[PDB]
Amino acid sequence: LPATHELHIFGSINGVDFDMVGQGTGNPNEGYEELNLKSTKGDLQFSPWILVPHVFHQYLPYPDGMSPFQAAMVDGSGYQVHRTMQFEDGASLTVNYRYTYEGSHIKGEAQVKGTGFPADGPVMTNSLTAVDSCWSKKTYPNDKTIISTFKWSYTTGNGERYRSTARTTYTFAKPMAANYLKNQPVYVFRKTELKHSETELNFKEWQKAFTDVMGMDELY
Amino acid sequence: EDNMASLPATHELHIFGSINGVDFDMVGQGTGNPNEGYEELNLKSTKGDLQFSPWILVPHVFHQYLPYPDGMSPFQAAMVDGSGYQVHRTMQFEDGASLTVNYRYTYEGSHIKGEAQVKGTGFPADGPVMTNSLTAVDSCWSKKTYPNDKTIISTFKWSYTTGNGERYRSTARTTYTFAKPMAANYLKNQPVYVFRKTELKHSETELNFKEWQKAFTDVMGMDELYK
Repeated sequence: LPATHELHIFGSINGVDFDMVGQGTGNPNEGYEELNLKSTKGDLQFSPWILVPHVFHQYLPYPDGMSPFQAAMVDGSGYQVHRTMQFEDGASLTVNYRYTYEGSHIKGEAQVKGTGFPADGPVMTNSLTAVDSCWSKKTYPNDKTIISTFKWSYTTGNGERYRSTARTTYTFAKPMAANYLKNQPVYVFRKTELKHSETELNFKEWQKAFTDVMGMDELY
Repeated sequence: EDNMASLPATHELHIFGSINGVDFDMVGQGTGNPNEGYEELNLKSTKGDLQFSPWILVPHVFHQYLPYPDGMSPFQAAMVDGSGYQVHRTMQFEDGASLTVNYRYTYEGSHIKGEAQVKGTGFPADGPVMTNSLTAVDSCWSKKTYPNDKTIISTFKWSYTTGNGERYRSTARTTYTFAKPMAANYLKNQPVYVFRKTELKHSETELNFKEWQKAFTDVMGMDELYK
């Protein structure tokens, strides 16, 4: 179970290179995590909001014990993550995650590639103001894979929603225990907070999983 | 087990009052699914164009539609018994504005008639409420406690989005007064967390409202997550 983490998040938005590193803590019994990120290449020339929710499900417990994300970390086996975001304006963003566990400390490597953002849109003009809390639906297509789907929205400087759909594929090196497979789908609620400058992000995230729940399809 | 399939599934609302002395009055018919926590409502002004943000009437525009994980909510139990409950909600805004809503219900058979008396005061004259420049609301959790056998107190943090993409924040407290004491399975099982999503399509004289709600019991780390 983890207490501390660090993130190296890097890549390009519309070919604009960015690199950010920082340290964080959390409570893996309550699904809380905190992160400070600093630009290693000066002022971000795009909305810092575009890095949310991408800026550690090792912090997410399940109702009656560890999440499969936690079980895989404790075992040492671990998991890789591929997220694809498809935006209402035709823009696309991909994030690849690689983790190492230097003790009870998680080291995150997040490779991001974003293309097709309109030059005068709110992402490239840094005019996004907020994000909404979000439900995700987690299914186990096989005993090695978790696919998470959610609908994501940013608020723009004009008070409109800037919408995207997301699919996250979790690939475990080692199968998930049998007693995870009997409980699907799994619905997770997440709230995030971001305080930011041009070079620094202060991120918080609260998350909670719900298992044998009826009438959650339209609601999520 | 409770006869959930038989619960009333039609309602009407008469919502009226004033916002900074701007009088309004709307009447409309709705339907829903009390087994799945879904309700729909159409409202039409009886006094022409609303001269403030229709968003200010959300979430105020029927917890008779809300089931509990193992049966009737107390709201539905009180309706089925016939004793019923009354509602008082206070919204306190970041700019010092305040809004109160008093609800009274009567059950004309399977049909719920709600009367919602609204008084909003203290809104800045050139703010987004009085100038009709609010654009949206967020989905919201509420926490319900039972301070005594005839009372439910619900608290939540509410936010509107403004024309500038900022949050216009309020804190809310809703007190439910039951004419008859609530059953044992309610009082021993607290607090209750309710997640709600709303949809609003509106003109200056007509609102089309939708709400989805789901109650959760015996949940652990909800203290900060629900806010």
